[PDB]
Amino acid sequence: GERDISINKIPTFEGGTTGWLARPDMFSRYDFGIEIRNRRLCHQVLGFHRLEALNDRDVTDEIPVLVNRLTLDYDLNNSVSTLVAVRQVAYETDGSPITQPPLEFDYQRFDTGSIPGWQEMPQLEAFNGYQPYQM
Amino acid sequence: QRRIKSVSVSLPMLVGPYEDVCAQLTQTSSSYST
Repeated sequence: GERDISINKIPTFEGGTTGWLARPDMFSRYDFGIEIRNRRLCHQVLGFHRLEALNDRDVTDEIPVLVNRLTLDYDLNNSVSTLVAVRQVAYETDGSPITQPPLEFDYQRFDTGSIPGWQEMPQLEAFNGYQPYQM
Repeated sequence: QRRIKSVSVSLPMLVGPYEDVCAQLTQTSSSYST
């Protein structure tokens, strides 16, 4: 999430002043008797070819061009995040993005809106409350 | 020889929370002239 996630710009090879972003849902692990804390997620991955080296035509200022940008596009919630989508992208000599049609995801997910009303339990209906339950 | 000292009963049942099941037992007669 460091470089400008807008598609209407070729990413810079360097990142800019953003740094990598935060997240709504940082987790931590202790599976070793020691902490891990997990603050980051991707947004984009970029492929670079050192053109004038590969051409073997120049040696100063070897800026590789971006051949293509992967987009890694996420759904966010305060406890979880996951990909909504991904795309192949590449950039024209005029700087326009050109894009593949995305691949898109969805996941069965928690909710608080839809909850059903309560139901009686004939099968058990009295067999609890101190001694009458055991299980 | 054998003589009865005491008795108790148990019923595999379901009962309402505050349901006081009502029943009773009685002895008609006994051997050995007790």
